[PDB]
Amino acid sequence: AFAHFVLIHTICHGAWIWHKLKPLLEALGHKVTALDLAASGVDPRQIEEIGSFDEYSEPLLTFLEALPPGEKVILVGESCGGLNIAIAADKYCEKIAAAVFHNSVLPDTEHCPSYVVDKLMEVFPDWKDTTYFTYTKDGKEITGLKLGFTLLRENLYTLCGPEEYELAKMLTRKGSLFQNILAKRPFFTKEGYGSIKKIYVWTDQDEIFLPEFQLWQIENYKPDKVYKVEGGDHKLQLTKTKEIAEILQEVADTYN
Repeated sequence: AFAHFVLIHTICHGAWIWHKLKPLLEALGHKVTALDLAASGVDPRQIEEIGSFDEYSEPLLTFLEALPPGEKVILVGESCGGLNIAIAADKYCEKIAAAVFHNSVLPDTEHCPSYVVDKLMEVFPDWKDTTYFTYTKDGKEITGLKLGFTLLRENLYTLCGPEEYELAKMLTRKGSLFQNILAKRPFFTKEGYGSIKKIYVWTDQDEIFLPEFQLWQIENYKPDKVYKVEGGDHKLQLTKTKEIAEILQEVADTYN
């Protein structure tokens, strides 16, 4: 079967991270939407105008609001994109056939929204040449970040070609994890996010979302299916594109 995949990037990135995978899925007959979230990619807003992960997720919510009744999509989020999936599934679960976590955080319904991100900080505490800044928005002090180039090269794009790492240096923008605000956010619900079919795709070769963190997430909240890709790096849609398109085809054939 054919599906409508909605591809969701991670913080500091944009729709451009999907420039290799999107053509491949369309060549198999699928419809593909790759969104820039707020203050990301070529979106005009700056991160200082955004005060929460929910505000950050606005292009995705607006997009899901606009789908005609009875039309369903498969959400595919990479890295922190799993938090944008949780926020959207709580509001539009009728519109989601399934969600695919691609080297992604997997929030639960039992602990606070920042839980899985707090655990990532325990497991991976040194972000090398990443720089931080603070800003205020709606009375809250928010810590923003800009991903360092050595961290980009060594941990996120480990095995990507120099021309793919060059795009990351040219296009990554300031972003935020909004961690202190996720902590105070209401929990994701069991009827919204909790009811969605979840497929967890990962590689043990990931150098930021380390096997210890990823296997801990699978044990904390069991996914409906787990696919482990051999080789690659954190950006599997760049280093294992064809393998990821095979997995998504199989997901299109099971879920609707």
